[PDB]
Amino acid sequence: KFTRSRIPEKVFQASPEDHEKYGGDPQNPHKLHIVTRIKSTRRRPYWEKDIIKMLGLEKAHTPQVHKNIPSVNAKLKVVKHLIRIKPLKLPQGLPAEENMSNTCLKSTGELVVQWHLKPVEQ
Amino acid sequence: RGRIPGRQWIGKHRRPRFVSLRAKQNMIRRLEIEAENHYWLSM
Amino acid sequence: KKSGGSSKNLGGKSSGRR
Amino acid sequence: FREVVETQEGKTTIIEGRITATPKESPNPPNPSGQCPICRWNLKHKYNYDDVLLLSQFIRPHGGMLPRKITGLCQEEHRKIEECVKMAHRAGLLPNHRPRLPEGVVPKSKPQLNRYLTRWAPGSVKPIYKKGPRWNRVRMPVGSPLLRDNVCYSRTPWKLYH
Amino acid sequence: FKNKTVLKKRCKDCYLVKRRGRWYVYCKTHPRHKQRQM
Amino acid sequence: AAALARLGLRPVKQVRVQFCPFEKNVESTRTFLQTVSSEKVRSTNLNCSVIADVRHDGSEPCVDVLFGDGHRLIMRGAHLTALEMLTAFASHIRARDAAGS
Amino acid sequence: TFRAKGAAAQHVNKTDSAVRLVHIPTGLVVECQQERSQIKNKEIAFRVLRARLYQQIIEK
Amino acid sequence: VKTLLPVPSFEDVSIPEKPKLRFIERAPLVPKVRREPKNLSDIRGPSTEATEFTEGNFAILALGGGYLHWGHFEMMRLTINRSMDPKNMFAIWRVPAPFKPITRKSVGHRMGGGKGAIDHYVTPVKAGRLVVEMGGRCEFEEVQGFLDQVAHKLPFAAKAVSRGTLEKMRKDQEERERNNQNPWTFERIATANMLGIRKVLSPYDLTHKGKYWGKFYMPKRV
Amino acid sequence: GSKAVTRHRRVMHFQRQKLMAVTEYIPPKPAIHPSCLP
Amino acid sequence: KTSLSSPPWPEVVLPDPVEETRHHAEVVKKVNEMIVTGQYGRLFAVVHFAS
RNA sequence: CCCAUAGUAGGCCUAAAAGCAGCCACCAAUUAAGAAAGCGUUCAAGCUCAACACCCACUACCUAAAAAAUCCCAAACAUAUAA
RNA sequence: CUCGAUGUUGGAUCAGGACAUCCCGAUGGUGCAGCCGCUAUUAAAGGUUCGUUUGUUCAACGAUUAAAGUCCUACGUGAUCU
Ligand SMILES: [K+]
Ligand SMILES: [K+]
Ligand SMILES: [K+]
Ligand SMILES: [K+]
Ligand SMILES: [K+]
Ligand SMILES: [K+]
Ligand SMILES: [Mg+2]
Ligand SMILES: [Mg+2]
Ligand SMILES: [Mg+2]
Ligand SMILES: [Mg+2]
Ligand SMILES: [Mg+2]
Ligand SMILES: [Mg+2]
Ligand SMILES: [Mg+2]
Ligand SMILES: [Mg+2]
Ligand SMILES: [Mg+2]
Ligand SMILES: [Mg+2]
Ligand SMILES: [Mg+2]
Ligand SMILES: [Mg+2]
Ligand SMILES: [Mg+2]
Ligand SMILES: [Mg+2]
Ligand SMILES: [Mg+2]
Ligand SMILES: [Mg+2]
Ligand SMILES: [Mg+2]
Ligand SMILES: [Mg+2]
Ligand SMILES: [Mg+2]
Ligand SMILES: [Mg+2]
Ligand SMILES: [Mg+2]
Ligand SMILES: [Mg+2]
Ligand SMILES: [Mg+2]
Ligand SMILES: [Mg+2]
Ligand SMILES: [Mg+2]
Ligand SMILES: [Mg+2]
Ligand SMILES: [Zn+2]
Repeated sequence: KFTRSRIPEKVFQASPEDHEKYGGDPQNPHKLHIVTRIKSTRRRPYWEKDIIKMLGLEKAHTPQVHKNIPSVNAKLKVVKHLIRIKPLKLPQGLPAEENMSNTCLKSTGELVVQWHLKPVEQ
Repeated sequence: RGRIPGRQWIGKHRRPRFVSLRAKQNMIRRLEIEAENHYWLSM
Repeated sequence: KKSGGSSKNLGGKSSGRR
Repeated sequence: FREVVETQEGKTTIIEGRITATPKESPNPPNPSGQCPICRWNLKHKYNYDDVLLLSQFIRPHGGMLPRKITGLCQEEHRKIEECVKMAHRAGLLPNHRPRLPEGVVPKSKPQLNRYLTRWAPGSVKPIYKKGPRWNRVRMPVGSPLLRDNVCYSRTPWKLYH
Repeated sequence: FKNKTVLKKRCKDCYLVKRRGRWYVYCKTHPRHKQRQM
Repeated sequence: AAALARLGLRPVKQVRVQFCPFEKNVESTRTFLQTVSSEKVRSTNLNCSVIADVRHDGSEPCVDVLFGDGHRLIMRGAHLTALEMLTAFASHIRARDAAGS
Repeated sequence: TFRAKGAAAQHVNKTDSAVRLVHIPTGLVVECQQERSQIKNKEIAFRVLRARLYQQIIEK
Repeated sequence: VKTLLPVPSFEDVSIPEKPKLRFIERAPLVPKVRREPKNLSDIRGPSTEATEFTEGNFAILALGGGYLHWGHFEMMRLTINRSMDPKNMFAIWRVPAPFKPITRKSVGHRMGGGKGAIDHYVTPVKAGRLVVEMGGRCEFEEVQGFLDQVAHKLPFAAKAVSRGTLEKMRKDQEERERNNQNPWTFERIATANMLGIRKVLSPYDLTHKGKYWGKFYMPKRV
Repeated sequence: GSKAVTRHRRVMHFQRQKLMAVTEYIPPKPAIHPSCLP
Repeated sequence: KTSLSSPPWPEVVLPDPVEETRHHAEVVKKVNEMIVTGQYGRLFAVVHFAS
């Protein structure tokens, strides 16, 4: 019978080789996720369809930010085959009230607080 | 002269289906994406 | 067309007790 | 090399052998540590059936292949060169290594069919009357499988079956 | 000749030769040993 | 030896083997002598004389074969192998026998 | 195997129900067509053939 | 001067009083009256019993699942006994007598009407289980001649093995998994539910790891 | 349909079939063939 | 030299970037002088309007 | 590939069993050759293998096919930088 | 699939095709002397009888023939017939 899958915890234990490959820092884990759905929920069990709705991933290729906490990660582990998970990067820190309207999320996962639409002078 | 008994893709006797070169690459490409998802759920 | 046999097992139709 | 000459003078047959000029390997191979002539010159996986300059160094004057022991080739490259020589003969790239013909024998005219990459002898291949379904198609082989490891400069690998 | 899927030499005089795209067994001493690959 | 025994030595009258054992180019001639001096080969024709001449003159080895028809076969083993000399020796036997009969 | 004989509607016209058994060493011929199924006929045709050849061996 | 080598000595090996294979009956002494389900899982997956040598040094290794009926046992018993040397060789059974009941309905019956009567008995055999084990004052080459003949007559793929060949076969497989340059393996993908692959896989694939498919065993899978 | 265990090799699902092809054993390939070195 | 000893495509040698930078300036100045003197006729443009 | 003498037809059994129907032993001559591994003979002969010598045969020791009934069935291609 | 119908045996008529070849052709093996056979490879261009009984397909039997082949074709073909 096809039932829900229990993923062993050994799968989610990063080796030192993995850290070098992906550049993550285990001592400074990223605060937020960037979850994007890249696979259809059709031809998948209903519990995967429901979790996608809970995460706000109804529309594919639409980035969504979620907190890097065990409860949120538990939902991600169920539909990890339908999504792309990337860490959110803040080169200039969190957006402030002054630059709320000048933010953009680049394809590299970086949220830039200034977006001038001009070439760099350097 | 070569016909599949019954329907092609169902039944005891089926029309064989073969994995092309790009079919493997597409699966490997999605496998790499999910492998990186395992890393970001570990921290 | 041949006349077949019959099952000799009877009963066993009880529902679950919940 | 060595030659055998048979002369009959005064109803007496005399058989003699003499040593002719023997070619020598070109000095200073790029890979002296190589164990066989192919890899000593970095020619492994880098020659085809039409490279008759390389193939003519390992064949007899009548087109026959030379022994592996005499040439010193490895077993893998000996079979590669042997098949390349066969394809060269069928492609007509070796007109000066024709089989020996006994005196008084003149071959009859035969149809001229240009061919290349001929894996199998033309006189021993049956026609494909029934191609078969797309999932069981009977293919026409092209080239030799022993040349699958040749350096391919194209993204598409060699198609050995057409 | 007798068509065979596995060719075996039945005596010392039999020899395997590949002719017309298939393997054969020939024996001058015992002609009954001749076999053809099927 | 076995191949030469099948053909036999009927049309051969005398076989003379000349070689210098102290030279470095008489191995092929000595191998030819061993094949001919075999009991099986000699048993085919007891009227055929096999003579081995050993000399220290430094001359190149030579094999002289005399047939019943009077023709002579001379094979010089200085630059010939034992197998080649045997094949030439066998070919002449197959031809001199046909001419006589 | 051959088609039976009798007033039996369409089944005989297409179905080879009758079975004929011939014992080559003895030449005895046994035919049975009572049952609609050939296998049922074949078994009884064997049984009659066994019984008839049982007498033959006794005669033998 | 030809170089000779020492030969092994079998003077320390004892031969039982009954070297030949014992007779195996079609059915047990007491016939079974409770009909059993099909239970196809008895020939599915690796064998967890009779996978190691006990007394002998040579045996027939089962490379797939299948059922052995009385016809196969007679083929094994007659061929091995005829082709063996009782004074220096002995053979034993590594499989039990046929015990699993097999039911066959009457010929020509339509579907329904209960379950058919018991017809014969079979012995379920999984992959990797020894069937017949031999040993004694002999080499592997002496017994490999007819053991391979018997092996190819079994309903499942089989091959004659020895204590050395079987150990080499297992160690070669372990080496293949160790030096496998493929970054993706069946075990890793299936256990982690990558791509949601378990929707098309079986729960048994978590332990079979792609090496088994139905009753078939694939030694080339790592 | 067919059961889990069949006498014939049951046709695999295409998703499973692609998984088998991807996860094939790849033997290590040395940079230089051993026969080409002393 | 064999058939597979060298790639089928001919070798391509790109110009020296130090020299080519001077060459680019000459070309840009040449085209710029055309605009100053008006050495052009009808002009066509490709514009991105309404997606 | 090349080559093969001998105690001795070992004893026993057997009409006969001589390496090769069974049983026991399986020692020894010659630099080298099993009281015989495979054929053969009514029994013997006879032909090979394991020996010596010669000599770098300097071997792979992983495997196997096909047949249906209107008419084969896209055409083709092994070579120009993985997109 | 078809019951707001897809008409059943066998025969007549016309036959289309497969080859797993009955005959004729070409070959290998034989416990192939020859004459007749057995077995296998290859070959589908051509041919493959007339009658008594039985509704018959068959089968039995008579007389022949180089041979009286095995099957498919909605158990070929009833808007052609019986
Ligand atoms: K089907
Ligand atoms: K089998
Ligand atoms: K005896
Ligand atoms: K109807
Ligand atoms: K015809
Ligand atoms: K009538
Ligand atoms: Mg269909
Ligand atoms: Mg109950
Ligand atoms: Mg109930
Ligand atoms: Mg209750
Ligand atoms: Mg080939
Ligand atoms: Mg009636
Ligand atoms: Mg009625
Ligand atoms: Mg099921
Ligand atoms: Mg003796
Ligand atoms: Mg004796
Ligand atoms: Mg005897
Ligand atoms: Mg003995
Ligand atoms: Mg003797
Ligand atoms: Mg020997
Ligand atoms: Mg077409
Ligand atoms: Mg198209
Ligand atoms: Mg209508
Ligand atoms: Mg008709
Ligand atoms: Mg017709
Ligand atoms: Mg035919
Ligand atoms: Mg045909
Ligand atoms: Mg004709
Ligand atoms: Mg003849
Ligand atoms: Mg009809
Ligand atoms: Mg009509
Ligand atoms: Mg009608
Ligand atoms: Zn033979």
